[PDB]
Amino acid sequence: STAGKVIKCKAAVLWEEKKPFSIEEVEVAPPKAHEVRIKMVATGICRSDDHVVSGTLVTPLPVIAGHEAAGIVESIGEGVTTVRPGDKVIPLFTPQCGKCRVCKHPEGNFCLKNDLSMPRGTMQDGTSRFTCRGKPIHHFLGTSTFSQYTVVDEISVAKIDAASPLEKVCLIGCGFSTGYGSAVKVAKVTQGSTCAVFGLGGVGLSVIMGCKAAGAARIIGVDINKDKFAKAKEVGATECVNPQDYKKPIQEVLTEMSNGGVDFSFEVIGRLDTMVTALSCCQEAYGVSVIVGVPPDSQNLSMNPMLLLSGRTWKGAIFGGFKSKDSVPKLVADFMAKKFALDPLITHVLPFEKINEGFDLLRSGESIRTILTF
Amino acid sequence: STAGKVIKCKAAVLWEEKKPFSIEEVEVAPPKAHEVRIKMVATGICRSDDHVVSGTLVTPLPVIAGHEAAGIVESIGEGVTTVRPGDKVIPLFTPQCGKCRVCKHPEGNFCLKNDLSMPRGTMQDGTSRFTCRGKPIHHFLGTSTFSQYTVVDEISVAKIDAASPLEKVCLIGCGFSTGYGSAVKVAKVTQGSTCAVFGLGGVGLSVIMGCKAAGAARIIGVDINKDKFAKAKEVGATECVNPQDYKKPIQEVLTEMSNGGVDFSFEVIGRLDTMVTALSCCQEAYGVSVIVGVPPDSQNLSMNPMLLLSGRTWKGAIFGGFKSKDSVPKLVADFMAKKFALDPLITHVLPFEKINEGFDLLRSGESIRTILTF
Ligand SMILES: NC(=O)c1ccc[n+]([C@@H]2O[C@H](COP(=O)([O-])OP(=O)(O)OC[C@H]3O[C@@H](n4cnc5c(N)ncnc54)[C@H](O)[C@@H]3O)[C@@H](O)[C@H]2O)c1
Ligand SMILES: NC(=O)c1ccc[n+]([C@@H]2O[C@H](COP(=O)([O-])OP(=O)(O)OC[C@H]3O[C@@H](n4cnc5c(N)ncnc54)[C@H](O)[C@@H]3O)[C@@H](O)[C@H]2O)c1
Ligand SMILES: O=CNC1CCCCC1
Ligand SMILES: O=CNC1CCCCC1
Ligand SMILES: [Zn+2]
Ligand SMILES: [Zn+2]
Ligand SMILES: [Zn+2]
Ligand SMILES: [Zn+2]
Repeated sequence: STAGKVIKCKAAVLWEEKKPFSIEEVEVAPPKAHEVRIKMVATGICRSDDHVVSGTLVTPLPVIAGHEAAGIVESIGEGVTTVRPGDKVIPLFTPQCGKCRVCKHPEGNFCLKNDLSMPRGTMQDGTSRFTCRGKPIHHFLGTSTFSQYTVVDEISVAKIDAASPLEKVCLIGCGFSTGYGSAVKVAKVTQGSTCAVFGLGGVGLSVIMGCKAAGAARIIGVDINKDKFAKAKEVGATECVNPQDYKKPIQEVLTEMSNGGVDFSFEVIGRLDTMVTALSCCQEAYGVSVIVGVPPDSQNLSMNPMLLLSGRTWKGAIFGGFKSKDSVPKLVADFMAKKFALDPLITHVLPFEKINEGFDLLRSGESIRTILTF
Repeated sequence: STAGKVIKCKAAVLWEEKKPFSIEEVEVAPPKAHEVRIKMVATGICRSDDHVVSGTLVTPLPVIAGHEAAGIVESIGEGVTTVRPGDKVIPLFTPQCGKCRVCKHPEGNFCLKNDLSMPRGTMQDGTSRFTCRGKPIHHFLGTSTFSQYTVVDEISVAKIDAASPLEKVCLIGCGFSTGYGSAVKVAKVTQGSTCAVFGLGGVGLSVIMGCKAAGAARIIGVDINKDKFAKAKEVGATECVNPQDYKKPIQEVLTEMSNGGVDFSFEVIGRLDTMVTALSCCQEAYGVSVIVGVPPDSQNLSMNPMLLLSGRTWKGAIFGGFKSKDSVPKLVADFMAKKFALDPLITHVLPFEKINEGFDLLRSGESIRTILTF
C-alpha cells in the first residue's frame, strides 16, 4: 500500500542542541537500492541519544535521533536479500558490511562503513531520506529510530525471530548488548573474579548481567545515585558503593575492598575522571579495565602511563564488541530461550509522542530504560 | 675463602644525578638468611640505568645501579635452597616470591615484593649490604650489578645452566627478555600480522625478534636515528621509517603504510608523545599497542579515549610479562638451543672500569648494548 511511495508520518526532530524534541510531520522517501524502510514498533531512550541533545555527542543537526529499536519492514529497495516486508528487524547503529578489513577480522566489530568516527548523518550514499518543513533532516548513525518510519542501509539492519516481543528486544539494539558484550566479550570476565562497574544505568546493569553470567564472584556497583543500588543488587551486584559517602578517592576504597585491585573494572558513565579512576582501581599487574561510556566530544583525559607499565590492560568497544548483523539475531534467540532478562532494565513505558517526558525521566535519575511505543 | 666475611671490591657508585659513575672501593656484607652473594661476571648497560643518572627513573641515591647481568654465586645465607656457591646465576630485577596474589596469577609477573613501585633501594629486609666511604649505599631493584660483588634476595635470583656464556646471557636479565616477551607474551603477536616498533635500541630489536619469531608478516622499525635501521633490518625489520623524513605525523604515515593501521604497535623509547602515537597507529577496531618504554617520573600523558572506544587495546608490561624465576632459566636453555640470537644486540665489549665510556656510547647513539666484563 505504501511501498514505492513517500510516507508522511510523525518523527521527533531535534532542531537545535539543548532543546526538547519537536514531534512533527516528516516525509520519509521510499527505500533506494539496498535500503530497507522500517515501521517502528518500539524504541528505547539511551543516554547516547541525550548526548546528541546535550552536545556531548556531535552529529550534524537538525537530526532524527534514536538508535535502540525494533520494527517491522514496510518495504525493501532493489537488491535487498537479507530481509523481507513483514520481517521483525532491529536497526544496527554499528553496521556489518561483511567485506571490510574489520568485518573480516575475528575480533573486530567497528565496521569501516560506520557513521560514528566522522559523522555525516546520512545514508550510505551521502543523502537523506528525511524531509521536514521542506528541509532535509540528517540521519543518526544510519538508524534514526525516533520516527514512525525510517530508512536504513541493508548493512544496518538485522532480521530477528518472528515471535520476539519488539517492546523488549529493542534493548538488544544498544543497551543490553553493549553492556553484556563488554563484560563477556571484551573484558572476558572470568569465573571467581571481582568486578567493578562504574555507572548503574541501563548499560551498567547489563554489564552487571554479563559479569554474573561469566561467574564473577564479586560485582561492585559504583554510582553517585544511591537509588540505583537496589536494581543493581537485583541483577547481580554483590555490593554497591557511593563515592560521595567516602572521604578518600573511590579507587582507594575499591583497591582496599578488593584487597589490592579488582580483576575487571568498567566505565559506563562517560566521564574522563571515572575512566582514569576505573583503570586505577583494577589490579596493577593483571587488571583489565574497559571504557564503555562516551565522554564529551574532543576532550582529552590525563593519565600516568605507569598505570599501564605495571601490566594493566586498558580497552574500549562499541556495542559490546559484537559483530552486529551476526549477533543481534542470536541475542534475540537467546533472549527467547531465557538465557538473559530484559525486564529489569525497563522501568517505564510511554507512547512515542511523550518522548520529552521519557528524556525528563532519564535526566532526572528516575528511570533506567523508558521504552517508547508507536 | 671469602664466605662469611665482608668483601672489599670495586663498584660504580652513583652519588648524584647527572654525574659520571664513580669507580670506588666498597664493602659488601656477607649474605644474611635467604640472601645470595654473587661475584659479577658481566653486565649490560640498559637505558633504564641511564634513566637513574638522568633523573628519568627515580630511586634513592647514592646508589649502585645495574640490573642486566650474570655472575657466579660466591656464597649463600642461611636457608637458601635454590642456588649454590659456584652456580651461574642471573639477578632478577623483578622478583618472583611465588606466594603473592600476582605470583599466583596465571598472567601476572609484577611480584608484590618488587622495589619498582615505591623504591626503597634496599634488600627485602629494609637494609643495605653496601658501604662506601663509611656511608650506606642504596641497592637498585634488588640487583645492583655495577659492582664486582653484589648481594640479592633469594627471590631475586635464578640459577641458570652451568655452561652458558655469561657475557651473552646477561642480556636475558633485562633487554632481550623484555623485548621478546613484549611481542610474544604480552602483545601475543599473530602469524601474518603487521607490527610497528618504535625505538630500535636493544629492547626494540628484541621486540623485533619476537615479532619475527611469532610469524609477523611485516615489521616496520621506527626511529629518528637512521643508523639503527641496518641492524633492525638484520634482525627482522621488513621496512624502517624515520619520522624526521616525513611532513605528516608518523601515525598517519604508518596507518597509510598498513592500509588502515597495524595489528600490533610497541613503544620502546620512553616518551609520552610516542606512547600516544604508537596507540593511534594501531588499527582502531582491533589493534593492540604495548608500552615498553619508561617515561619521565610522575608525568601524565594526554589522550582521547575514543582511541580506545573504537576497539583498541592498550597495555604495558615489565620484563616482557615473564614470571622471572621460572622464565630466565628456560630462556637461557632456549638460547643454548639456538632458539634466539643475542649477538646482534651486542655491539661493544668493555672492561667494567670503562663504565662511563659505555654510557657515553649509549648516549651518543653509537651502541645498542655495551657488555661490561669484570
Ligand atoms: N560504547 C558503546 O557502544 C555504548 C553503547 C551505549 C551507551 N554508551 C555510553 O554508556 C554510558 C552509559 O549509558 P546509559 O544509557 O546506561 O546511561 P545512564 O545515564 O542510564 O547511566 C549512567 C549512570 O552513571 C551514574 N553516574 C553519573 N555520574 C557519575 C559519577 N560521577 N560517578 C559515578 N556514577 C555516576 C548515573 O547516576 C547513572 O546511573 C553513556 O555515557 C552512553 O553514551 C556506550
Ligand atoms: N618495561 C620494561 O620492563 C623495560 C625493560 C628494559 C627497558 N625498558 C625501557 O625501554 C626503553 C628502550 O630501552 P633501550 O635500552 O632499548 O634504549 P635505547 O635508548 O637504546 O633505545 C631507544 C631508541 O629510541 C630511539 N628514539 C629516541 N627518541 C625517539 C623519537 N622521538 N622517536 C622515535 N625513536 C626515538 C633512539 O634513537 C634509540 O635507538 C627505555 O626507555 C628503557 O627504560 C623497559
Ligand atoms: O548509543 C549507541 N552508541 C554510542 C556508541 C559510542 C558513541 C556514541 C554512540
Ligand atoms: O630496566 C629494567 N627495568 C625497568 C622496568 C620499568 C621501570 C624501570 C626499570
Ligand atoms: Zn565492514
Ligand atoms: Zn545506545
Ligand atoms: Zn633494563
Ligand atoms: Zn610474588
